[PDB]
Amino acid sequence: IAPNLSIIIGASTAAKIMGVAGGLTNLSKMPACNIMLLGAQRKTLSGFSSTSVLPHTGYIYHSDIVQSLPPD
Amino acid sequence: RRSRHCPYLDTINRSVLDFDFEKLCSISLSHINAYACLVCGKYFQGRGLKSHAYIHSVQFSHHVFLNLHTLKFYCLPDNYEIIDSSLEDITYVLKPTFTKQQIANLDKQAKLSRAYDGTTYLPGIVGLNNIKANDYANAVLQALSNVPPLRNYFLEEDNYKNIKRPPGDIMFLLVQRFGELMRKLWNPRNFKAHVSPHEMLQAVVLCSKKTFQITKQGDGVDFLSWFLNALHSALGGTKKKKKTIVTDVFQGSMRIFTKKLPHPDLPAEEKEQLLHNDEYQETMVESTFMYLTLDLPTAPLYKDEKEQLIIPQVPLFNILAKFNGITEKEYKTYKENFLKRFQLTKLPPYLIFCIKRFTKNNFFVEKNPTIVNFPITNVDLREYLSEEVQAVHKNTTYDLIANIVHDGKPSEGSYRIHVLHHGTGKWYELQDLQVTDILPQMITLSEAYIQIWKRR
Repeated sequence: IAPNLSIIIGASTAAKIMGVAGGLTNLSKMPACNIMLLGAQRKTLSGFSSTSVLPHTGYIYHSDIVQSLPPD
Repeated sequence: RRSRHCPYLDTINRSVLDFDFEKLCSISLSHINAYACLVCGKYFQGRGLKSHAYIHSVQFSHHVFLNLHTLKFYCLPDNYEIIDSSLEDITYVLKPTFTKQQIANLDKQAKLSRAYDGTTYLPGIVGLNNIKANDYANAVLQALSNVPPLRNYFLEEDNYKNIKRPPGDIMFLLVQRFGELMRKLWNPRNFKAHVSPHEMLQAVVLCSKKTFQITKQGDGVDFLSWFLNALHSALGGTKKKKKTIVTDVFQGSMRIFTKKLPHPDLPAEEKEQLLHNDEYQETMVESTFMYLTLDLPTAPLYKDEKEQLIIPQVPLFNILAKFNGITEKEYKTYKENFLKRFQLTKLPPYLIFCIKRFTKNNFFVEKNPTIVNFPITNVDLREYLSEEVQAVHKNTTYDLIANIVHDGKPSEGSYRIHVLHHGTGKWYELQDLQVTDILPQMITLSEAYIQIWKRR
């Protein structure tokens, strides 16, 4: 379906982002600043700070390559 | 002759009977003819006219007493013997005599032993009472009590009796008290769910020459090694037997290739000529080991770049990479370095591993927190034997039986112990009076200290 996009990131992440976006065409029509927000659950802060929640973080933020970087 | 008609069996209350105490009179502090008042549990001088038992009977109106050395019941105010079958449980609590069939059946025993208080427990896995913060000794003894051959050897008194001992020997007191304490541990009819090792601790202090004190929390490894060597030394005749029970249970044969190393700040030609001088050449030395010391690798000392502050984890095989010709170990002795590489020769039927913690650095002593990852189900050790000695051996598969863990800093730590029940296969973790069932999945998720393995 998406050879280049499967090359860039994990295949599971690619499948999840296309599924949440609605399709390859649906995802390709979305702005880049919106794709990274795909699958960003509104985790509730349990008294902790918003930074602990790590908000505005999507499936791309949890991908293989992104998780292999220091948090900062 | 009015026995079998005592109207005072009702006054007996088994709850207040603590036979773990030393059998000495509560007033005269005398060891001769110890008599316990079943009403109160305190020992007295003995059965006789104008004796401490008589005084207690005529004062507190306690009419039933038990002779500690005789295992027979008497009435002091009337002074007559008691012959009943209902009192036999107290006798077994005081003197648990294990028959051969029941000793063998302990491996296949799978019934939940019920105590008098109602706290149903399991044989062998019985809570040990800490006294003065010396849980290391209790953990070591609990680990040792799980060994089947040692249990068979020590459960029956006459098995380790009928041997010649030196006239001035006090080590036999410790070896004969270990049997008593351990047959109290394996007794399935205890009044209380726990066992007090206080007499054993006192005997350990008496025989150890003030080391391994009740007050001090000594190292588990040193205590285990000293206990094994002492048990081997005590048993046998006046001259040591080549194969004592400890020797055939734990001792194995291992080979050291010791090679002298020249000074590293020497010319290359001079180093080569010194090597050719037959002094810095490899020498083979055979030896007998009670246990294998596992040297944990160096800590990372720095945060992991990706997932910061990760506790180090090492596979068991990397530690097991020792004891073979491929891997050396440059011992940095203060005088000169030694190139010593080990090699296993003859594996013992039961294996003891001691993971070296509490290593003294150049200024103090620190505890290495590196965790070892091992398959609890089974391990293979055939690959760590030389080709000459692999023909004799046929069973090199080992399964974990006992695990010791130290929790906390070396200054103040707690010794917890997991033990595998042979009958059910369940792992039970016991810390002082606390006893809990632990899943085998997170056994390796702890700072393993001493491991006891069975070759099956």
